[PDB]
Amino acid sequence: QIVNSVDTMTLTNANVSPDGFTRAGILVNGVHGPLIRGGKNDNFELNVVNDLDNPTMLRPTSIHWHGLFQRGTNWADGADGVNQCPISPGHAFLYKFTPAGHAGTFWYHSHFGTQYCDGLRGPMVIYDDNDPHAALYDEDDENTIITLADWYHIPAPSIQGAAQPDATLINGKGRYVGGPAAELSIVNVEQGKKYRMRLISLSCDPNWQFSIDGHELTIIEVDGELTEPHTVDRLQIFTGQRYSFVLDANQPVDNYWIRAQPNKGRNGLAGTFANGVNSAILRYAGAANADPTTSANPNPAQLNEADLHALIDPAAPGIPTPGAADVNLRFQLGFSGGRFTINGTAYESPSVPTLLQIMSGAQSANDLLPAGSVYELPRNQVVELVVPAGVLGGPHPFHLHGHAFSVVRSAGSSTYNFVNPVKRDVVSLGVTGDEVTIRFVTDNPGPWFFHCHIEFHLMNGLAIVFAEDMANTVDANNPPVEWAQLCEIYDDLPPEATSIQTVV
Ligand SMILES: *[C@@H]1O[C@H](CO)[C@@H](O)[C@H](O)[C@H]1NC(C)=O
Ligand SMILES: [Cu+2]
Ligand SMILES: [Cu+2]
Ligand SMILES: [Cu+2]
Ligand SMILES: [O]
Repeated sequence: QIVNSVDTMTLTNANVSPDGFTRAGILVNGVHGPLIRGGKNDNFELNVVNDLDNPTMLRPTSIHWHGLFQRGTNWADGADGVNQCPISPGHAFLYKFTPAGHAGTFWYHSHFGTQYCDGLRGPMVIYDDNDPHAALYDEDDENTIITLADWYHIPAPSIQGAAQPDATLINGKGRYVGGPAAELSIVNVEQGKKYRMRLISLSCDPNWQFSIDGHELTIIEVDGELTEPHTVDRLQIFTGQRYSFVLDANQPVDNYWIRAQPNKGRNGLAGTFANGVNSAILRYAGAANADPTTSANPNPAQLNEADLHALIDPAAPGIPTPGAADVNLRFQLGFSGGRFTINGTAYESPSVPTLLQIMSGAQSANDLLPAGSVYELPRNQVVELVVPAGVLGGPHPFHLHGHAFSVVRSAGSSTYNFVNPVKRDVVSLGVTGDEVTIRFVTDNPGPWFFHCHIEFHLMNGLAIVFAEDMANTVDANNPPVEWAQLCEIYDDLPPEATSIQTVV
C-alpha cells in the first residue's frame, strides 16, 4: 500500500510474521513499511498520528526523512533531541516540507531510540520528471523497489547482548535458519526490458553483499545523487545507503536468486543461503512459479566506492588540496567505559532540543547543550571533515543530516578525488588505516545530526551535533506553533505512558 505526498500516517501495533515467526510490530496505515512517493516539486503534508499502545517497544515517535535536506524546514528533520521532541502516544504531528527539486531514492524511519528496528521504516521515492538517465531504462515504478531489512524475533528494547538478526527481509519477506518455508518476495521482469531497480537498506546494523544471479548491476544513482553509469556484479550496502541500478533483463527466461548476505546473524545466517534464507526471486515472465536453481558468480567484480563518479556538478567544493577547506575538522573516535566517544565525549540527548535552544536565545556553541558534543559551523563556507577508522565495532557508516557531501577520499583508498567524487549521505569509515574525508558547503542554517547509523552505536554515544549558521537559523526556519508544544506535552507524560515492558 502507498502513502501520497499529502496524507495521514497512522501508527499502530499489530502482529506481524514476515519470516513465518509471528511477533508484535509497528504498522503504518495497516501495512508494514508502506512506500511514500511523490514528485520533486511536491509540497508534502504528512500528518503522523501516533496510536501506538504496545509497551514492549518504544511508543513515543519521531520520523526522519532520510536524504531530504530540509532547507528552511529544520523543524521537520525528525531527530529527537536535535530538531524536535518526540510525538507522544495519543497525539498527532503534521510534518510539512518539500524536496525542492531534489529527486532520488530515499527512506523514512523513526529516529527515536531503536524503534525503527521494530519496523517503523519504509521506502520513499521522489521521481524526476526531467530525469537525466531516463534513456537508460524502460520501467521505474513501485515494482522496481528492493528494500533490505534486518529482523529480530524479539522487540528491540528486550535485546540482551550484541544484536544478531534472525532474518534478512527482502521487500518485507524472508526466512530464518531452521524456520518454516515462508513466502519469498518475487521481483517480476520481462525479457528485453531494462529496469531502474531502487535498492534501499533499511538496516539498524548489518550491511549486506547484494547480487543477482546471472545479471550485472549498472549503478546510476547513490543516496539520491546521480552518477555516471558504473556496472558491477556485487556491492556491499551499509545502513541506510541507497543505490539505483539498471537491470537489463537480457538472460534466458527463468527464475534467478536475488541474494543479500548479512555480515552477522543468528544460527549461521551470515554464512548460508540454504533453504532460501537471505534470498528473493527474480522471475522472468514465462518462467514457472518455482524456486530458482541458479548459482552466484564465483568471481564477482565488486563495487569500490572510489570508482563511483558524480554526474551533475561533479567537482568537490573548495580548493582541490587536502586540508585546504575553509573549515577543517578531524574527529577522533573512541570507545571508553562501555560508551563510544568523539573527541572524548559520549553523546547524550539534551532535555531541550537544539533547535528549541537556538530559538530561545542561544547565540553560540558555548550556550548549547550538551556540552562537548556541539560544533558550530559558519555560513556559506567549505567544510572538510576527516574521520579515521580504527574504533571497534566497525565498519561504522556515518550519516549527515541536512546535506549530501562529496567523498573526496573513500575507505580502502589512499587517493583523493576533487574533480569527480561520488556525492552521498551515508559513508562507511572503513577499517584501521582508512582516512575517509568528506566535503560540503554550509548553506543550510540549523542544527544537524552527524552520527553512526548503526542504531546500537548511536544509542551508546557515537554522535555529534553541528549548529550550522546560528545567526540565520531563526529567520530561515519557522516552525508551526504545534512544533514547540511537542516538548510541553512530552515532558508532562505519566510514567505508564513511556514505560518499556521487557520480554524474555
Ligand atoms: C579532536 O581530537 C583530535 C586528537 O586530539 C584533534 O587532533 C582534533 O583537532 C580534535 N577535533 C576537534 C573538532 O576538536
Ligand atoms: Cu536514516
Ligand atoms: Cu558504528
Ligand atoms: Cu540520523
Ligand atoms: O538517521
